Amino acid sequence: SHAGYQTI
Amino acid sequence: GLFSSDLKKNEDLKQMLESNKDSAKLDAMKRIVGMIAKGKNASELFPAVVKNVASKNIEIKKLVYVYLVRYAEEQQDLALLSISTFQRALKDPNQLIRASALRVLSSIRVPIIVPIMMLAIKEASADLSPYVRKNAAHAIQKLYSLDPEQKEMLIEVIEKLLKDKSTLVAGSVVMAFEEVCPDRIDLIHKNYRKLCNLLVDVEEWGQVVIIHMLTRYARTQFVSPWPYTMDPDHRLLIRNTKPLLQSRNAAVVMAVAQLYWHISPKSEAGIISKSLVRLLRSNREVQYIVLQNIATMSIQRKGMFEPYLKSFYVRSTDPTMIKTLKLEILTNLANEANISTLLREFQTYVKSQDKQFAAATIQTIGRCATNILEVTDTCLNGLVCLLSNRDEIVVAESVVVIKKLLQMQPAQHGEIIKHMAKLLDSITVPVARASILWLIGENCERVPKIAPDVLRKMAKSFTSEDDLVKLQILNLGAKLYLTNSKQTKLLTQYILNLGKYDQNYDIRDRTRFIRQLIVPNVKSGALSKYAKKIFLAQKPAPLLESPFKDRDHFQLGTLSHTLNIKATGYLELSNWPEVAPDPSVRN
Amino acid sequence: MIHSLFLINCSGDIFLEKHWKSVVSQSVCDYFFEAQEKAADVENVPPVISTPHHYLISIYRDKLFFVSVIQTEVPPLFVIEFLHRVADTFQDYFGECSEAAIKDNVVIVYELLEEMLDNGFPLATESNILKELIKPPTILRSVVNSITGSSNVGDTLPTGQLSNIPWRRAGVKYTNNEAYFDVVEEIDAIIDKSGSTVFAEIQGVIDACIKLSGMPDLSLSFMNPRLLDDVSFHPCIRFKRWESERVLSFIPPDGNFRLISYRVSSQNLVAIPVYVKHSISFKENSSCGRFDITIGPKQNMGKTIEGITVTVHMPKVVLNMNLTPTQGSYTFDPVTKVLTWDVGKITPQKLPSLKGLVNLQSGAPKPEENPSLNIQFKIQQLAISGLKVNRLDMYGEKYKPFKGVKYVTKAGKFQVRT
Amino acid sequence: ILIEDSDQNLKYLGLLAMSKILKTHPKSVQSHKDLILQCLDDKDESIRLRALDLLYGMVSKKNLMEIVKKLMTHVDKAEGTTYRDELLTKIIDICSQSNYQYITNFEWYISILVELTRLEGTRHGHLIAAQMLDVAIRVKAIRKFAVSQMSALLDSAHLLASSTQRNGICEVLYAAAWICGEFSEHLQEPHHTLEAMLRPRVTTLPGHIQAVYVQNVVKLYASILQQKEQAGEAEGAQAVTQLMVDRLPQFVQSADLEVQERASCILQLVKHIQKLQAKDVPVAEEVSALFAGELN
Amino acid sequence: MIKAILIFNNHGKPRLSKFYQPYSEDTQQQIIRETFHLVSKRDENVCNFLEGGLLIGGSDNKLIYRHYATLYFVFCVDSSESELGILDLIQVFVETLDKCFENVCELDLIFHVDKVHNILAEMVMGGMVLETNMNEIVTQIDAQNKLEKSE
Repeated sequence: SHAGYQTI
Repeated sequence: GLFSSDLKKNEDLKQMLESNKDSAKLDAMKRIVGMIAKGKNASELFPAVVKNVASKNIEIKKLVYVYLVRYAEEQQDLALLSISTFQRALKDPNQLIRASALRVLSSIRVPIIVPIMMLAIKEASADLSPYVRKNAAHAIQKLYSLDPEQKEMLIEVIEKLLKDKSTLVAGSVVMAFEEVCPDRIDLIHKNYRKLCNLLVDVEEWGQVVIIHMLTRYARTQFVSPWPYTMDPDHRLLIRNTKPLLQSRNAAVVMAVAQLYWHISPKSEAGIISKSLVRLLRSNREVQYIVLQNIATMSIQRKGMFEPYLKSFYVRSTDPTMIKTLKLEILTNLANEANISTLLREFQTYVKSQDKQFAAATIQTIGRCATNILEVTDTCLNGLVCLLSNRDEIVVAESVVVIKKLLQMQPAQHGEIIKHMAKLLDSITVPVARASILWLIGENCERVPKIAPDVLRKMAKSFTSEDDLVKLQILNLGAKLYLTNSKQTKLLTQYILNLGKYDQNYDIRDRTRFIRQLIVPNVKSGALSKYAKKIFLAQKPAPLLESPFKDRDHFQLGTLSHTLNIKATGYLELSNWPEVAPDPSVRN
Repeated sequence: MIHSLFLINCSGDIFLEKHWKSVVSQSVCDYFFEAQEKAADVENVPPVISTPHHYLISIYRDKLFFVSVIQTEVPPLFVIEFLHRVADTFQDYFGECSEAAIKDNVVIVYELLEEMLDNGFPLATESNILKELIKPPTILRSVVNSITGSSNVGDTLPTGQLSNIPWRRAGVKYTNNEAYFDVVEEIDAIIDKSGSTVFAEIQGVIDACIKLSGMPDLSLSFMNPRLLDDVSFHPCIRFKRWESERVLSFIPPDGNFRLISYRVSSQNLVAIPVYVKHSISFKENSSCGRFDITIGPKQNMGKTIEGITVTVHMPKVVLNMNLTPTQGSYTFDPVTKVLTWDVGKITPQKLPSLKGLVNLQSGAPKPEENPSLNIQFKIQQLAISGLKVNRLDMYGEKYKPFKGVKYVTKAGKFQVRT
Repeated sequence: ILIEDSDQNLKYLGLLAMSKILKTHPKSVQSHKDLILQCLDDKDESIRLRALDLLYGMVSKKNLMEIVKKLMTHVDKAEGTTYRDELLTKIIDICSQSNYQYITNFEWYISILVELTRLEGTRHGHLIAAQMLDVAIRVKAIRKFAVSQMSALLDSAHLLASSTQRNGICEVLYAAAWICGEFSEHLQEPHHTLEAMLRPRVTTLPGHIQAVYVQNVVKLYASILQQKEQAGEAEGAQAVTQLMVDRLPQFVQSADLEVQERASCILQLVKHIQKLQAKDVPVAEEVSALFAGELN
Repeated sequence: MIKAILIFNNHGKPRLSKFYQPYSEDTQQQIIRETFHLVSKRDENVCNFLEGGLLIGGSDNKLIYRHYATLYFVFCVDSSESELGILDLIQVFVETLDKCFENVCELDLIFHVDKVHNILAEMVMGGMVLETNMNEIVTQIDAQNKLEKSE
């Protein structure tokens, strides 16, 4: 689920 | 339960209710609730169900409560059996349970237990848990609806509850106030200050209710701000509500808008329209209501919607009723600084697949034409071009609007009438048919070579025409008679003879009236000598005013203006006091 | 406020009957049915209908009508938001408000309604509290219930109910501490026949999924907050700090959560990622005409435009269509005259189009306008407004959670004239 | 026995067969009239409709009014707009069959008809209005009665005007006004009658209703003008004229072309009337002549 | 006599379709849809004796129906049939289904429809009533079941 999100 | 007789199955349910197995009881109750949800008559199970009201299985307890709510009003005697369970539950250390008991108890619509419920309410106010107190507020409301005579005591209880600093309680308490004793403002004065300060800390639904109440009293404590200095308390009210405007709850936003619309200084209140626009970004059901409010406002404060004009453009996906509301808003916002844009857009709108909308659009164009005289020549030209459109509704509607334009501007437009005379052959819609005839009559002296031909055509069709048309035939004929009896009196007589036997007595009444008036007779006196003045009297131009002008007395945001009806329970707003009431009462 | 509630399917059937103040006759629904019949579409059914003794407030949603019955004056939006919220709750517990979901979970939804509405007044309204009052119908839980006899109804008022942070639960922990942010923008645009921009604005909304242990105090800030205006705020947000610091400080609720919404000012020209070339020929009274549409990229910011769908409502003169798509899928409904073209995504090597002839009704006249175009599309990894988040900070907790955010722009109310 | 059973399927069939008997031997069927009335209390409207048909066949001068009282009782308690429209229609058809063959007391009939005007929401108010006119016109003997009842209906227009729908409640006013104007000689307070007609609320009525009102109003004015000029109350007549001066300017702005049309020509007439009365001219004779031309 | 016997749920989905009078497949489907709208829209308190549809060949015919839960049972018969007698026959048909399926349920209509048809065939042959004796119809049904089990 963590895939696809921009690290912030 | 299975594929069998319902009666037998209900008896099996009774067995389950009597059975010592909890799962049997659960099964039965779930089946029973299902029947309740389906609107089935499970009342025959009442004496069997009630026995499990004392069950220790909390899941069952909830199911039982549902059942009791649904049928206790009918089986009032049987319902009495559940009373002690509730009474004991009300003494339980678990306040969730106490509250639940309180609610259920109050929901039992049996007159016998009123004394009981009363006592329970009083104790509930003394519960000390805010959770229960919230429920107590609802209990008050409930009892009131079941027994109005207890109002005095209920008021005393509310008065007590109003002193509660908890924001989890006050909301419901205010609601109860409105439900029970909305006129007892003397109970609130002292509480205004914290109501204002704590409003932002109140749960969204409570906030809505509170604000409506606040506006209603504000109009008695304060005097219209629109030198006038602002009362610190007035200022408090407004400055505290300010931030609420950005709430996610549309109802809250509307409530805020209401406040400023009816209370805030007219030079300041303009800001709320910005938010009112963002409400149009939400669900359509909301938008419908919002648009009604916008339109209501726009009829007075056009400048509040002005800068957002394009946002009111109609999309083809909009429902007809939505398209209509937006159209009205645009109408009110039309002016000489933007009419050229609007007309282009309107021209497009006229060609919409939604003929109902297009018809309304045509009417709107006519309305804005009367509003802006400067563009009426072009309005007319476009409108006239629509007469060539193959669609019957489109043309018929434009005919009517043209008529209105000619009433506004009775200039030399005989060429339009000439065209209308030809159109009449194809016009089906009676209203337009009559309208054409009327225009012919109004300017028959400008088209005297055409009118008599139209006349005899209509005379032949008279019996098949609409009664409205027939009346125009009569009036037309009367004018033609008075000005040219030497060529038309025969046909006039025929028409009079037709009216003479027509079943619609209204026509006959008009017929005898006219006949006596225009036809020379035994008593042809002074008034008959003025028949030509009567029929050739110059008529005044029509006033195409917007319908929202009739909603000025309704409070903006209430059901009543969305209906345009003084809806049940609607309270009317007070007028601004000449002077403000003694301020220290609010201290 | 509310006396009763009827759940009505668009079919005209009643599925869920509720009564709070008294029993309302089902015959009251005939006034709705009449109005439904008078309207040419469920979308055009008046949300407010007056009957001799009752006021009907209703919401159309997902093929269902939520028809409430009220006998006294109640602010329409109060009711509408409430009912709408109920439907949202059903989506939370059963994936979506559907008649199937209702008939399969009758007891549960019946119970939910009893908790949410108390004698016509709002009671259980906050999701996270309600989630604890009544456990969601997890099949695993139902197994446990049949084994242990456990209830779905709690017996302890959730502590958060009496806290100063009512929008969330207390004592909730995660081993996988994480928080997801989703910046979604929608382009609202009106394009005329010439392809000129008539009207446009950007509608944005930021959602989030919070799986952070305890009571973390989040602080969200932007690199360019000046582009935000007319921003809505969920009550959990410390508005004052938004005003004085321009910082979104708050302790968020658990799980699925909408934080804010905003508008991008018209002062900045809204980039339009898609252009449309078009031509539809209608010879009056002809047995056929011509259809030609081309979809292409415009201000796509170097990103891929995907999930593209074109919907057109044709006039009664149209009987059928002879069209050949370059990709995706051409279909046409001759019953309702609806043209639907699944475009898919745009590859610059060849732009997508749909072209051929139109089968028209011979003897029927040509339409005065061509139907407007409703076009859907999505661009991932792109906030068309250029909105960019500066920082996401957390206070009060000690762990270092996964922090992630997405930026995506989708078609909003995007319609083209022709 | 079949009718007395609980099974609606055979109950219907029994009634159907009963109709077959009614058609040739109604003299025996009449004995079950009460039963048939009781049948209306079922839920299946096809039964209830069949019962109404049977009641139609069983109505005579010896039981019309009685059956009607029960029919009314039923429609009063009955729910369902279209059901009520049907009940109304049937009541009307039943009592009107063969030119009101079984009604000897039309005073009664009209008061019943008045009660039927209270059936809020009906789509056949114009039907009722037609019946109102038919009887008031035909049954000369009770016109005074009809006038008094219709004048009451006209006062009640502030409630009747709550529904301005085509063929709805407001159609009652169409008939009421027409009668009161034509039979104005049976008014006890024609001044009041006019004042009711002059109420601002009238502007919210359907165009054709307003048209009826202004036509009857000037007839009513002709009557009161004659009353006062006959009496010699010239100043009374001046007040009457002044009322016309102060009311027609409101109507001329009506959206309905014909209302504003009639209002305009009326006002022009009023202008001449004011001038002629200022010149001591007994214009009521000439004015009344405009209405005297038709009695039926 | 009997033109067709249809069984379908409250969504118009079929559970049994047996025609006696020849119709095209599309006509048959349409008859079912027509019937569905004509029957499923009727209230529980509506007379079970309805007029016939038009796709079947004319409204002179009748639609005799009975329903419970979510299932509808419709007997399309002609104008000369006894609506009352039919209804009686409908119920005893159901009684047979219970006797043979130890309480018939939707799942038997769904997964055992072949036997439902076998039973039905014993009840009605070619639109004509084949058997009215409920114990005899079960007897013959089981006689066939025994034959099948035997070899």
